[PDB]
Amino acid sequence: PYPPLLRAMILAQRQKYGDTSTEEPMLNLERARIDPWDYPAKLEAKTKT
Amino acid sequence: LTRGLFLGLSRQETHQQLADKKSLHVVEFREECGPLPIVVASPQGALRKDPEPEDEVPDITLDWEDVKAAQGMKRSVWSGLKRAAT
Amino acid sequence: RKTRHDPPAKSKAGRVATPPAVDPTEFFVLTERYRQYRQTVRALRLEFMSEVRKKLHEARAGVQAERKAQEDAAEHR
Amino acid sequence: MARKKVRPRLIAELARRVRALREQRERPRDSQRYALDYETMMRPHSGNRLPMRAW
Amino acid sequence: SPYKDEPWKYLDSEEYQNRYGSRPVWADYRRNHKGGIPPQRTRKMCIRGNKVAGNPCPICRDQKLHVDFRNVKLLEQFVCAHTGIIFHAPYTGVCMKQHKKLTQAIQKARDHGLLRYHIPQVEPRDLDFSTTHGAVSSTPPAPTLVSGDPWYPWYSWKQPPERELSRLRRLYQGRLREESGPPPELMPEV
Amino acid sequence: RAYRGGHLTIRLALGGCTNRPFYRIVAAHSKCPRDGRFVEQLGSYDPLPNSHGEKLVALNFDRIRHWIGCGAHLSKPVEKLLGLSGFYPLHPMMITNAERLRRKRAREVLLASQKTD
Amino acid sequence: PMKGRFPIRRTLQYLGQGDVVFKDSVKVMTVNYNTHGELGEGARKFVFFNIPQIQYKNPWVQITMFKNMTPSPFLRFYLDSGEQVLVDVESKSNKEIVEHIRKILGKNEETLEKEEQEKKQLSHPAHFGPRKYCLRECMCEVEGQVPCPGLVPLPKEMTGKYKAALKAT
Amino acid sequence: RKPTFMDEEVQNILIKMTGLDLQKIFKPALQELKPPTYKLMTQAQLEEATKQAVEAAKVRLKMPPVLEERAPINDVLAEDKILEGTETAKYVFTDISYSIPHRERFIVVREPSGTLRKASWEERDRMIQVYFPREGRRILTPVIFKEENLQTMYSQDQHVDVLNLCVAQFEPDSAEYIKIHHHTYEDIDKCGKYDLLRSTRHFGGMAWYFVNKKKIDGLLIDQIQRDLVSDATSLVHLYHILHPDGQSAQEAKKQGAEGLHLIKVFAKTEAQKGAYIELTLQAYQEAFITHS
RNA sequence: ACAGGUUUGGUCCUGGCCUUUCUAUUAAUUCUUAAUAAAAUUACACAUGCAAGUAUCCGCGCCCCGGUGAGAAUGCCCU
RNA sequence: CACGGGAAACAGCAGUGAUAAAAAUUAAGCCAUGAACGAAAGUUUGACUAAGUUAUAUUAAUUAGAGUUGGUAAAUCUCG
Ligand SMILES: [Mg+2]
Ligand SMILES: [Mg+2]
Ligand SMILES: [Mg+2]
Ligand SMILES: [Mg+2]
Ligand SMILES: [Mg+2]
Ligand SMILES: [Mg+2]
Ligand SMILES: [Mg+2]
Ligand SMILES: [Mg+2]
Ligand SMILES: [Mg+2]
Ligand SMILES: [Mg+2]
Ligand SMILES: [Mg+2]
Ligand SMILES: [Mg+2]
Ligand SMILES: [Mg+2]
Ligand SMILES: [Mg+2]
Ligand SMILES: [Mg+2]
Ligand SMILES: [Mg+2]
Ligand SMILES: [Mg+2]
Ligand SMILES: [Zn+2]
Ligand SMILES: [Zn+2]
Repeated sequence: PYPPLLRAMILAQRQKYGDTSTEEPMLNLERARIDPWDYPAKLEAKTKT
Repeated sequence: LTRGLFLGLSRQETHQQLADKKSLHVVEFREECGPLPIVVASPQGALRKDPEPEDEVPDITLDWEDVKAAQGMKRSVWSGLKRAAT
Repeated sequence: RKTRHDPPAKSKAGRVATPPAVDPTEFFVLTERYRQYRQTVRALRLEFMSEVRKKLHEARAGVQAERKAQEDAAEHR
Repeated sequence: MARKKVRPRLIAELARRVRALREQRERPRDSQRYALDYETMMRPHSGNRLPMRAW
Repeated sequence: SPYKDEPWKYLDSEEYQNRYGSRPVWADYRRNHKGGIPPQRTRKMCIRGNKVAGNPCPICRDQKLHVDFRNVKLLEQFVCAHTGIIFHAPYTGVCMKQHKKLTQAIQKARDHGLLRYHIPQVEPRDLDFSTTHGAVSSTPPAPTLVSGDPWYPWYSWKQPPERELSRLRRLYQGRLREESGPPPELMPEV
Repeated sequence: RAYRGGHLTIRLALGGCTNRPFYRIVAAHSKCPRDGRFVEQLGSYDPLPNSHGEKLVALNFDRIRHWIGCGAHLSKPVEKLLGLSGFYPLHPMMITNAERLRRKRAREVLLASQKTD
Repeated sequence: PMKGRFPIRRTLQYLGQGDVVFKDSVKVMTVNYNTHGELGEGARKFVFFNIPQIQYKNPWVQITMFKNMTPSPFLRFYLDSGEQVLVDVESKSNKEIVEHIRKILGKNEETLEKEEQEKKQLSHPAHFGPRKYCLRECMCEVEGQVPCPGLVPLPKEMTGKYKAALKAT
Repeated sequence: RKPTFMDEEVQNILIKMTGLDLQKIFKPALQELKPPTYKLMTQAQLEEATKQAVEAAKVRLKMPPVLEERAPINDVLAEDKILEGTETAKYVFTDISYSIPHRERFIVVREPSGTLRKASWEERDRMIQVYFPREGRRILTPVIFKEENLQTMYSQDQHVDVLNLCVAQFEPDSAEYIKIHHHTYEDIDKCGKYDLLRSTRHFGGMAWYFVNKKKIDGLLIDQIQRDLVSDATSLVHLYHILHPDGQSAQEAKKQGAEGLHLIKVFAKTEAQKGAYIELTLQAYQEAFITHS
C-alpha cells in the first residue's frame, strides 16, 4: 500500500483528470532491494560513466 | 514673510476663474471616491467643443525638493516628527 | 567544537565507549521494522526521482515547449 | 579572484609538492599499522583503542 | 466618580457641557517642554499612587472622564473624523498610559461595532467553489481499513522465532537484558 | 560558503524565544549552521499546543517530494512528522516508543494496585 | 529637478512609465539621426524623450547614437542570432517610432504578465523569517497560538525553571 | 433546470432592481486621504469619464455568490491503534503549495486517539487563513457576530457593513455566512429598511431570499412608495420564474397580465398582505396619473 | 525641519556656530521586584578544567559548528 | 604563504595577568533541535537547551529619585 495520505493524494489526483478506475494504487518494491549490513563493500574506486 | 504670504494667497486662481478663462468643465477626482468625476466648476457662458491639446510630456518647472520627496530621498530626522495638535 | 590538532583530554584518555544492554526480543522486532520501513521509503524515493525526471523532460523538450519555440520563431519572421 | 595587484604565492605550491612527497616516502607498511597490543587493546601506530564488543 | 457603570452620562451632563463646550476634551491643553520640538513621546503616566503629576493630561486631570469601550462620545474625540486613524499621543497630549488605554478601548469598541470605521469590499476567497475534489470529499476507504488491520503488516508486534532469539542471545551475551513479551493492547490510567 | 563535503538535508531550524520554541522545516546543506543559511523553506512546525489544542504543522508537499527526489536526507524528527502526517509510513521508532510507553503504563498500574494493598 | 530643458524626463516616474521591453534576442540598438532638416524631426524627439525610457527598462542592451552620418534617420537592431533589423524612421513621429518598435520586437502584455506572475510566486505567504522576505517572523504573532513571552510572560508551569526546580525536589 | 442565482434571467432582473446610484456607490471612504486631482474636460470628455465610472461601478456591484450550505466533512484516512496514548494534543497538517486551489488543499489531523482524519470545515478555513492570510479575516471568530453586537449594529443601521464583514470573514457556503445573511435580511424586513441595500452589491441577496421564503410584501410596498414600479413588476416577474407553478404565476398566464396588472394579479392570489399592496398601488396610480 | 538663538547704535542681505529630535557606549548621582532581549576595551600574554568522537578491529568524522575582524579597498551584483 | 625559521600559541566555553573610560558563571544537562558515527537500540557534542550574573533596552507593577527655573526653553522666592 501507499502510505495513507499519499494514497489519498493519488486517488484524488486521478479523479480530477477523469480517470474512474478504482484499482488500488500500489507501490512496487522490486528496486527497493538492499543488502544487509554484513554484506562487504567494494574498496575499488568507481569508474565514472 | 507675511507680505510674501499675503501676496501669494491673494493671487490664488479660483476654479470658477479657471473654468471661465479656459471655457471648460473643471472636474475633480478624489482618490477615496474612485473614478467618479465630481464636477467642481462649469464655465458660465459658452463651453468649448474643442479638447485641450494633449501634451505627451509637459514642460513645467519642477522643484528638486518635491521630486526628492516623491522618490523617498528625504531622510531628515526632523521631518517625520510628531507635533502637538494644530 | 575541537579541532583535528587539539589533543584529547587526559581524563577521556583511558576511556572507550560502553554499549547498551540488548533486549533480544524487542531488538529483533525492531530490526525487522527498520528493514521493512527502509524498503518502503526507498521505493517512495525512487517514485519521486522518476517524477522529477518526467517534469524536467516535459518542461524542457515536451509538447508546449516546442509549441512556444515554433510559434515564436514564426511570429518573429 | 582577480585583482590586478595580486601577489604570486610560491610556497603554497612548494608545501603541496613536499607534503605529497613526504607522504609517499613515509607511507606506512601495514605490518606496523594494524599492529595490536593485546593486553591494552590499543594500536601503537594510531594510538586508537578497540571497541568493547570486539575484544 | 458617581457615574462608573454609566460613564456616558457625564458627557451629557451640564457640568461637562459647561466646562468643555463643544470642543474636544484636549483642545485647550498644552504640553510643557524644553524647545521648539516636543519630545517624541509624551510623559509616561501622570498619576503615581496618590501624587498627581504637574500639569495633568486631558484625560487624567478630569477624573469623571472614564475610558471604556462604551462611551463612544469620548473615544470619538481621539480618532480623526475624516481619516479614521487614532491620534498619536503627542498630538492630543495624553500620557502614554492613557494613550495605550485609549487605543485598546477604541479597539474593543470597534469590535462591538459601537464605533464606525472602514470595512472594505473584498471578493470571495475562491475563484471556483466545487466540493468535488478528493481533499474535501469522502475517499473510498483502503482495503486495510475496512478489515480493521494495521496499515502495514509490521505496525503490529509479531513474536520472533526462537532460533533467532537464541542467536541474538549468543551475540550479545553478558551484555543482555530481560526479554520482553507482547505489548499490552490498550493503555490504562492512574 | 564553500565546504568540503556534505549533503542536502531536510531538518528543523529552531526559531523561537526562550521557553517558546518554534520550527522552520528547511532544506539546507548539511554542514551549515542550524539556524543559518538554507536552500529552501519547506514548512513550519509549532510544538506548543494552541487555543484549540492543536500543534500546527505545515508541509509544502510538492516541494518536499521534489527535494526527496533529488536525494535530500531527512532528519529523525522530520521523519517522525511526515509519518505522523501519513505522507510516510510510521517511523519504526515511533511504534517502538509507543510500545515501551504502554509497558511503562502497565508496570505503573500493577505497582499502583501493589502499593494500594 | 530644476536644471535642464524638460526636467520631468529626469524623474524616476517618467523613466518607469515608458513601455517597451525588448525580446531577449536584442543586444544592441543603434540610432542614427540628424541634427537638421524637417524630416529628421521625429527621430530627434525620439532620442530626446524615449531613449531614456527605453534604456531604463532594458539596462543590458547597448544603445548607441550617431549624428550626421547618413542623410536619413534610422534605427538598427542587432540580435543574438546575428540577424539585423533595420528600421527606417523618416517622417515618422516620435510616438509612431516607439509604437512600431514595440510591435516588431517587444514583449506581448501576456508575456510580461506571465513573467511578473512567476516573480510574485517567489515570496510565499506561509513562510516565516526576516521582515525583508516574509510576512511574519515568530509564529508568536499568529492569533490563536502561544504569544512571545517578551510580551505576555508565561504561566510558571511552562517555564523551564519551574520544571527543573520540580525534578530536583 | 431549477432557476439558479447565476441564471442570466435572474442576474438581469436583479442587476436592474439594484439600480446605479453613483453617489452611494462611490462614497467618501474613511481611509487616509491624499489631495484631489483636477482636469479640464469638454462636455464630451465629461460624458466619457462618467460612462467609465459607471462601468467601474458595475464591477463594484458584482454580487457575492449565494450557495446552499456545505456538507459536514467526516473521513478517516487511517487508524493506528499503536499511537494511542502517545500525545495529549492533535497534530494538524496543512498542505501549503502556491499552485493549489483552496478547495483542493489537503488538511489532515492526527488525533490523540490515533485516527488520522480529514479536517472539519471550520478547522480547514481557520487553517487556510493561518498559512494564506488575506486581509479582513481573523483566525478566531470575531466578537461582532454574536447576537448582541449584531443587534446593536442593526440599530445604527450599518447593515451594509455587517454584510461586508461577513463576506470577508466567512465562506459563502458556510453555516455562519448563511446564518448571518439570513438574520440580517430578516432584520431589514422587520424594519422596512430595504433602501439601505439599494445601490449596494448586496441587493440581489435579499431579493433572492425574499423570493424563496415567499415574503415579497415589504419589498413590493417599499418599491412602489419609492415610485419605482418597473422594479416592483420585475420583482413579481422574478417570483413567477422561481415558482412556475403556483396560482399567481398561472393566473398571470391566463389573464395575460401587463406589468402593473401583474402586480395586481400577485396582490390578489398569493401575497400575505393584499390590503397594503392594493392601497399603495391605488395611491401610486392615481396620484402619479393626476400629477404628470 | 514647521523651525529657533547669536554679527549691528540700528535695518536689510549674506554667512557660519549653536539649540530643539532619536539611538548607543562610558561616567556621575539614584535604584524595589519580575519577564524578555542583549551582552562589547584589547589579532597583547595566558595557570587549571572542559570544548570530537563513534564503531565488532577497517573505516568515517575531528576551525563543520563555534571564535574573531587582524588583513585587504578589499569588494557588491552577475557570467 | 609555511617546505623551513622565530619559537611553543583560549580570536572554542569558562577563567586570569596586562591594558582600557569599558568588568556575565573557573555553572547544569544532552531532555529538545542540529551535527558525527552506528544496520540498530544508542553514544558523543562548552553547538545548543534550560539556568546564573548585569538597570544596557523594552514591558508589567510592588518602586522615588535626578535634572532644571536669565533668553532660546516649561518653571523662583528669601538670604550669603
Ligand atoms: Mg578510530
Ligand atoms: Mg533566543
Ligand atoms: Mg556685521
Ligand atoms: Mg549689540
Ligand atoms: Mg543663521
Ligand atoms: Mg556602567
Ligand atoms: Mg563567523
Ligand atoms: Mg593597505
Ligand atoms: Mg598563517
Ligand atoms: Mg575566552
Ligand atoms: Mg583553537
Ligand atoms: Mg583582569
Ligand atoms: Mg559594557
Ligand atoms: Mg567588579
Ligand atoms: Mg542531542
Ligand atoms: Mg539524541
Ligand atoms: Mg557538559
Ligand atoms: Zn495622564
Ligand atoms: Zn517570539
